[PDB]
Amino acid sequence: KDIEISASESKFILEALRQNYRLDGRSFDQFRDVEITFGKEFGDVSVKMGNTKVHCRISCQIAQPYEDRPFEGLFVISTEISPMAGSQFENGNITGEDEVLCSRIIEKSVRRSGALDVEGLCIVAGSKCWAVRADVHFLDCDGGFIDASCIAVMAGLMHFKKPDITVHGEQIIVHPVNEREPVPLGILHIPICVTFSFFNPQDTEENIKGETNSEISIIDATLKEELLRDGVLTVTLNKNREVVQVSKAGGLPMDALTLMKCCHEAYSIIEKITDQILQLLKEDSEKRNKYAAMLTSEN
Amino acid sequence: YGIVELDPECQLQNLNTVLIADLDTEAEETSIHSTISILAAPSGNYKQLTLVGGGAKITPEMIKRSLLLSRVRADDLSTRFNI
Amino acid sequence: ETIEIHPITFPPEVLARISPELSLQRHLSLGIRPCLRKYEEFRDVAIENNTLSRYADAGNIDTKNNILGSNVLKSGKTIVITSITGGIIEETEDIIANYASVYPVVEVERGRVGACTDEE
Amino acid sequence: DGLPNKVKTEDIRIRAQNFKSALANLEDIIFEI
Amino acid sequence: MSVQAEIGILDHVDGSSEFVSQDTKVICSVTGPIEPKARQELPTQLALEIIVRPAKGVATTREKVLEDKLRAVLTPLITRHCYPRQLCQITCQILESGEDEAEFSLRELSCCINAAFLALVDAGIALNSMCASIPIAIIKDTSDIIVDPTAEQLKISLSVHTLALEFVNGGKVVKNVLLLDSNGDFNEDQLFSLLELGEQKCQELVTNIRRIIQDNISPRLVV
Amino acid sequence: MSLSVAEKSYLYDSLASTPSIRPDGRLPHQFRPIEIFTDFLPSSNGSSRIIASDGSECIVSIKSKVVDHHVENELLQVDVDIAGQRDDALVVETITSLLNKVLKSGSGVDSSKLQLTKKYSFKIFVDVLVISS
Amino acid sequence: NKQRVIYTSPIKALSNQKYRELLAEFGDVGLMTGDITINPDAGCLVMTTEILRSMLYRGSEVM
Amino acid sequence: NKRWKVDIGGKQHAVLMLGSVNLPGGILRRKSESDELQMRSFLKEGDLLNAEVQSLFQDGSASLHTRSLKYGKLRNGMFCQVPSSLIVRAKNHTHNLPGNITVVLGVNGYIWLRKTSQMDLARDTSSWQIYSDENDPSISNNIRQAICRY
Amino acid sequence: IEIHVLEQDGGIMGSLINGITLALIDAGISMFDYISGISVGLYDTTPLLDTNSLEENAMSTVTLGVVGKSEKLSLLLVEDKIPLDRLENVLAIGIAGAHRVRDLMDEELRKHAQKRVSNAS
Amino acid sequence: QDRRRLLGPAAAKPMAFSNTESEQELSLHTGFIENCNGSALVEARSLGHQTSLITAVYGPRSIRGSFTSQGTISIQLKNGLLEKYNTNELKEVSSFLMGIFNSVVNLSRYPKSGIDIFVYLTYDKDLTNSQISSLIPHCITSITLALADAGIELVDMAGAGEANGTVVSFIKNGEEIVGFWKDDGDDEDLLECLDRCKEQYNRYRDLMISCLMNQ
Amino acid sequence: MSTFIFPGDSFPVDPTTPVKLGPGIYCDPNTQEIRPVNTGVLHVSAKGKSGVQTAYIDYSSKRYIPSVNDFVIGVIIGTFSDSYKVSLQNFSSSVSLSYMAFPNASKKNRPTLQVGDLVYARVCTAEKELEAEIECFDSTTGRDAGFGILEDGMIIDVNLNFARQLLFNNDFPLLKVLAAHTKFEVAIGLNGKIWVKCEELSNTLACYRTIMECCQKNDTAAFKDIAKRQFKEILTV
Amino acid sequence: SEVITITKRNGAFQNSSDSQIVTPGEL
Amino acid sequence: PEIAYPGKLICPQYGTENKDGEDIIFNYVPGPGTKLIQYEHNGRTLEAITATLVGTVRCEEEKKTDTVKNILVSVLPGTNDFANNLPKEGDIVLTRVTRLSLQRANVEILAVEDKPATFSVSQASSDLGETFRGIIRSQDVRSTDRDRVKVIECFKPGDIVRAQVLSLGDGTNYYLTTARNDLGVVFARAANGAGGLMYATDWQMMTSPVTGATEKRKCAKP
Amino acid sequence: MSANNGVTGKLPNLIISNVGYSELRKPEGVISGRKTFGDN
Repeated sequence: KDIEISASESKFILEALRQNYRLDGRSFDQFRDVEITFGKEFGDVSVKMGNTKVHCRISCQIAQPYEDRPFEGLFVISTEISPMAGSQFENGNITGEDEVLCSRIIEKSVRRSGALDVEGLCIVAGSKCWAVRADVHFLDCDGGFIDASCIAVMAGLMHFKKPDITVHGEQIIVHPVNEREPVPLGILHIPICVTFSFFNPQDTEENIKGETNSEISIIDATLKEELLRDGVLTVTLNKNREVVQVSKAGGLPMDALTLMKCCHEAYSIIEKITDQILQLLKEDSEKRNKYAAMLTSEN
Repeated sequence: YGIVELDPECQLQNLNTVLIADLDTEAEETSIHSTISILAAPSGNYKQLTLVGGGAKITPEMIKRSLLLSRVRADDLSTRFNI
Repeated sequence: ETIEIHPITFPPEVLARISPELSLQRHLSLGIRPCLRKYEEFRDVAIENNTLSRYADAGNIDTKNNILGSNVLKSGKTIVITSITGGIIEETEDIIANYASVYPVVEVERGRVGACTDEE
Repeated sequence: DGLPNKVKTEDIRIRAQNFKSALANLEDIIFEI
Repeated sequence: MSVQAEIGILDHVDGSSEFVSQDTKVICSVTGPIEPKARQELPTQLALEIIVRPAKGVATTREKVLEDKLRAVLTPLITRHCYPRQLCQITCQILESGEDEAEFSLRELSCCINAAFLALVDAGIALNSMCASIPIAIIKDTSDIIVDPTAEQLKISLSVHTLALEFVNGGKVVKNVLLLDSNGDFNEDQLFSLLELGEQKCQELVTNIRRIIQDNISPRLVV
Repeated sequence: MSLSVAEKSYLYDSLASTPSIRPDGRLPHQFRPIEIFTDFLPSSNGSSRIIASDGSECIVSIKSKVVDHHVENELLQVDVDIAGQRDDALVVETITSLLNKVLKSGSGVDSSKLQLTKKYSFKIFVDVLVISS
Repeated sequence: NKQRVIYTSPIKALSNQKYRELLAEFGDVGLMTGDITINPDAGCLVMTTEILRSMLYRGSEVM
Repeated sequence: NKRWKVDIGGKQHAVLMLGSVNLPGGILRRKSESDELQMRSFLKEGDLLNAEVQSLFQDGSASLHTRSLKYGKLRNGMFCQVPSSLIVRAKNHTHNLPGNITVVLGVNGYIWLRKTSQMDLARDTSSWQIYSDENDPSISNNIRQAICRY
Repeated sequence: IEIHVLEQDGGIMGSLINGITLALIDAGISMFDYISGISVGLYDTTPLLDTNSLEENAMSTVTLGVVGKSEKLSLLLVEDKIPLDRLENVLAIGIAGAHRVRDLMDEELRKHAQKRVSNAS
Repeated sequence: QDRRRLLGPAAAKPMAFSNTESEQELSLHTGFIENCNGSALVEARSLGHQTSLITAVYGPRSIRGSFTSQGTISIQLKNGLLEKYNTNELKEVSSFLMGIFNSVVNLSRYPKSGIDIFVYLTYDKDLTNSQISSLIPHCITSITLALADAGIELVDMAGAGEANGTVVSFIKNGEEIVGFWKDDGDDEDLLECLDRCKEQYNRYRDLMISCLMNQ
Repeated sequence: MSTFIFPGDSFPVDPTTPVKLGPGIYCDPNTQEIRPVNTGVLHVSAKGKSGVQTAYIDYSSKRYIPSVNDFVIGVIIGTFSDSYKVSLQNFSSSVSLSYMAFPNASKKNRPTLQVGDLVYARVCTAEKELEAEIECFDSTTGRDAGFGILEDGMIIDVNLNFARQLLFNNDFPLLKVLAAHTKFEVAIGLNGKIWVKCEELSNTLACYRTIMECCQKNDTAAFKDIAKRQFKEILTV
Repeated sequence: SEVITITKRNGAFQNSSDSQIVTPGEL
Repeated sequence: PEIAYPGKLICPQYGTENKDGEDIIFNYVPGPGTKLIQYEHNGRTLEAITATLVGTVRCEEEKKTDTVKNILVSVLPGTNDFANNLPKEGDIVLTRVTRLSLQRANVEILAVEDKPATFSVSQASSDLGETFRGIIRSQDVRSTDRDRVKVIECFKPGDIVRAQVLSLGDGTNYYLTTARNDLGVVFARAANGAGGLMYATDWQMMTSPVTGATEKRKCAKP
Repeated sequence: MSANNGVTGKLPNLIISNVGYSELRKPEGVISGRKTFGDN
């Protein structure tokens, strides 16, 4: 399972960056356009950026908490790749490296960051809590998965609602779904990750001892773009201007002064897209309630 | 159960479509492709039935024949060890 | 050209290893099975129940055993042994929601070492 | 009837000797077009 | 007949199809023929490996059998001698349940076959015939039979049934049965009645389908 | 190692001499020179560091823990790691299971010296890291 | 006797005479020249003087 | 295939052509394709020998051969090994020492001792035994213990 | 490359890389440069060169994989939550630490390197 | 948990209970497994303790690894139904198993060929109101019978005898020892530990050869 | 309103006709019957062709099936001696190409190509079941050195039926409008590969973006303005 | 007259012509 | 010495008769099922021919022509075994074709014949990938026109070949040949199982009766 | 071509099988695959 590209094609794109061109039609520092569409279920969404397609799912159920944090509920994200999304991939390799490179990000992007209040999953302390689940599916790759799965999970959390609960010791009263309403969830902050994609037009030494910074960085590598890149970097931020994570794990060497200059441009990008989610969550729920207005008057 | 269809070429003297049950014997398990598996409780009851038809056709009658052969093989075993 | 092409024939144990299929077709010519059976000749079934449960001896049930009701099965050339344990969770007409089952684990000792096979 | 009929052990040996017989002898020459 | 389908909706994959029946959304993908692994080849026929992802949870044993019965059905659909020493990985995604996965697996088994049939048409591989699957239930209390039930009707269903048929000569002749998944309590007598609608209905399904294929693909075809 | 057959005779010749001869020619009861270091992991209850003549190399760590000596039977646990090998391998597990038997709690081990109270005692961990052998 | 054999010459064109001659004669003949080698693992070998010397210094197993 | 792999101790293995070796009976034994059906006959794994460094490849990996009677498969003694640094270069490498024994100092850091042969004695004044696992059967302990002192 | 983590004191990531840069030179493998690693932490406004695990669980930390004498990075990893505005200054801290790292690696190798040939020859 | 199996809901637990010279004996049988080429069946029952176990042969299987001059043995000990011996407790015995048969099997008859040995510690009673050490010698016997059934070149009917936490394996009618195993016991009881092991070995090998030569 | 078909339909033509088989139809090796086994539209070869007609199904695919006398574009992936390792499509099986199948065929002369090059070659010999083989130089070239290794250029992937129309069809409007702007080269590969080199990378991107878009939209009449717009998109600058 | 060299050292991990000598990264 | 358990000590290395006043020495020669084992008993050593297997004693002799007497000891089964009859150099082995390379051909070992027909099929399951596999290299198919070799014109997957062992090769596979006019293809079905049974037209060609179709296989002499 | 011989010179149905698509275009491979485009 190996992608084969000519070195002639390798120089071609490398030339295009040397004349400030890229094959998609975007700018270097331009991001794709995002299509968000929800299914009928809560925590159901289809997210699409041109060629890359994803789908995720949020659910929850009853379990006991750990001994470790006996206060808090349970939550984890599955991101199992299927070779449906591209023939590179093993059947569910949880031990591949790029998978881990997809994993630990979303592990830190959600779980260690804590966008979601796990303490608001405590139904009863130590007895019964929530087990909230996030199964990420990939559909078709043009890269940006780890940015797409960044979004589509956080999209899904802002669309899921959990049903109604009443406690009497052991008499724990999960109510019918349609009499007593499902209840949405508590998001502390909304993180958005950004892939950065790196291209030395030169050898090693002109990056190493060539003092002249000459390295091109772009956003959202397409599939062919992604196969030649030299370093890998993802930052994540919010609306309140705090930096969630940064991960440059090796690759090409890279100036620090670039990275701050990189990460500022992230901010203006992610903010506009964030609010686009925020209206569509409202507007769909508005469309839910206008169709709820088109239901009770109908019924 | 297994249903096969037959070659004219393969004969040795000492269409044609044969039902076999009690399947075993790798050569059989390789080469039988339309097959029937049945659960049944002895008073004519049926917990499940399982058809994978990948070789022959299936008649309505090999069905009934296997059904006739179902209620025998089960009911004996109900009565065989009387537990 | 009408030709008496003489074929090459073998012992039957040669043939099945070579052709599972044609050696079967030999048996179908006589109308038999390569397990030496006729069409509807069915294997014998032999059991012993309750031998490996601790509740075998109603008189003296022993101490450290943990098995509820056991079954031996041999039929043909395959011996299969069924063992029942049970566990308890603290619990807090003919429709499916009334209905539960057990949790079984099969192993087929088919010579292959390794993980859980997909047949199992 | 459907009543259990245990297989005679002696039959299948003769079946096998019938099976060995018509095999190796009738598979010698195949006169064909 | 609130069914609907899409062809050719992935990019890097040979065959792709979204099948949408009344409640369940399922997409299937087909990649083949491609390079087979070492442990996977057959000297003569075509090797097939099939992956089904659920909507919820991960791949376990409940998935495994729905895979494996679906292995049995495709094997005569494929002109398997045409691709020796090769491999076609086929992959299915359950996206919507439309049925209680804890209690049932019925509709998905009907759905995924009806899903994977069309992505092979996208894939354009040498095949043999035409096919269809429907879910059929029999109500516990009413004792009647519904073709294409719902999950609440499944709750009061006594027995759940999936029929897979092989359709030829304009998809009209039942060439063979592929799968009959009899589950729940049943007798002799219901069963021939249980075929006898699905004898019609799957053809009535394919009668819709024959149109749909050409409508999607003749503009993809050139004149 | 993989050695050659012509040696293997001569090696089996010389050592099976009746005036027996080692390849290094020690006396038949000798051992080889080693080096023994301890007390160097000051986060631990005890440490150890030993050096072979062929450069085989290990370090065994000692961490303790207080436990109820009634709810637990094994008061002393060995856990071994060899570099370069899987957990699943043979020579790992046998040597691992061996030293547990060697240090059974009252066989050559004086667990009364481990005893803290009438209710409590000390769980110990023989934790082993072999660099090379 | 399946042996290899060296035919020597000081001139390429001496060999070019003898090569195509023996190539017509027995065929299975290797030619070795600074200009052109033909058929390196043939049974019969025709080559100039220094090539032997060169492949006597570094020990050709050809020998 | 008709090749062998063999450790130098260096970065990679050397290679060793099939006809790169001294044949028993010599050149009168010419080529044969049946010889590759007997690669394991003359040589097998882990065995020690005297080898002559011919030439290289494009990387820096080089090959060997035995263009003498003097090069060949070892016997009659014992191996030891050292760092490659301390071995000094000279115009000679086989050395014969009082005690009727012989060091075969490799350059690479590999050291074989054995008893002085007649061919060793021939250096300073049958042929079918060039893949044997045999030794001289007559080996005194006074040989053997003198080995260990060196 | 074999790793054996024995005693753990926090600052764990940049601890590794400095051990790596030894080990490649320890055989003298072909390379370009020194590579330095260090975790530097942030208590509210104030950078902390060379934190420990007590301080690591106490505040926000960043590790830097720094190359040679340069201002170019190999490793950059942030788990904790960081306000943006410090970060340029925060990054400006660790270089002087990192330059003093590959500083102290160098002579320490060199005084070893003198010990060879002076007693080899 | 384990996504590959059916282990029930997690919060359940299994059920709990509380308190409210002798003869050994065999029943040895071969030729009953058609997957294998060597099978052996062993019943054992002694005084509080009844034990049954199965030894399975696959050979000679091909080796995808490389060339060897000769054969190679592979031995598996697996828990049956009730008794659960420890994992690392198992393979130590598997180590001790292989050493003896490497003084048994003509591997030189079998180049590049594998030996697969599956041992199923199927069911054991210990009704008595070093627990693995009491089951060692019966393994060797159970293996030897199955290895005779595959008909592999074996030098000797080698057997082990037991004397009170001590296992000693013999050949040549006891005139040499091929496998030694000792736990705690006495001190310098070795000379009596020669004897009671030897006579059980003198018993057992006769029971074995009866199982085959009379068939 | 065509000769549309399914695998499992009634085959139209009478059995007693001498008929050269085209692809898409399969004859039974077991029961000698012949059936359409693929999806799409039949196109019956009309009468008069020596009294021998031919059936073929238009079927759609992207995954190229190697077949003989076919011009494809390949990638040098390994130097298996005497005989190259070459691939034609990612994740597919590699192809073997002789070192000697070359227009100056010379066995003492070993050519020069290296791992990762693009070469133009025709499938010479390929069983359905065997390691397939190609040739740059062929006997059916008739001593023509018309295939060969490529220089740098640019290669784009399309689906196969489109690439047929690039080869088989002059009504295919693509080569018209492209020649109507700049001058350049084109190699056509039946493996869905299209290799183009221009005088300029600038126009090559203009060449790139059209062919991605046009083959996507697959509407040959619309390709007039769509092609010309990308020039303006390059002449945006 | 011995068997083994056992000499002890406890409490420590370890006991602790001119030409240009250059380093990587160095001009 | 008739019937043997493994370990049945049988006879010494040497024996003695007197056939008519002149002394004749026996030489008991170890064969399959045997091993000379030294035995010290009460001081003195003793080598002995040892039964190592299950079944029957058989003592034979043959001298090579092209007062001591050599006697080969030979041990057998007696009233299903193939580890008895592992392939040695030069044997005739019936195999099934696994995969066709341009380089070479790959088969798996199934059945070994015997000398003065008598066989030994392997009782193994190939669906585990269990069995021993071997390799036929393409130039080793035959010797006539051994250079310009067209591999597809003699073999297809899954087919039966009477082939001769060349040698051991590696541990992974075998060196194997068919290079005779009596050796080669035994039997296959048409279109690799997709059609009926095929018969060797010549020694050099093969057809099928009902079809009217032929294929090129390097068939055996029938 | 002179170099070789100049020394000698001075001295139950009607089935016709499968075919590629190469033969389904009528000029039959005189179609030059490699086109540069000439001056306009």
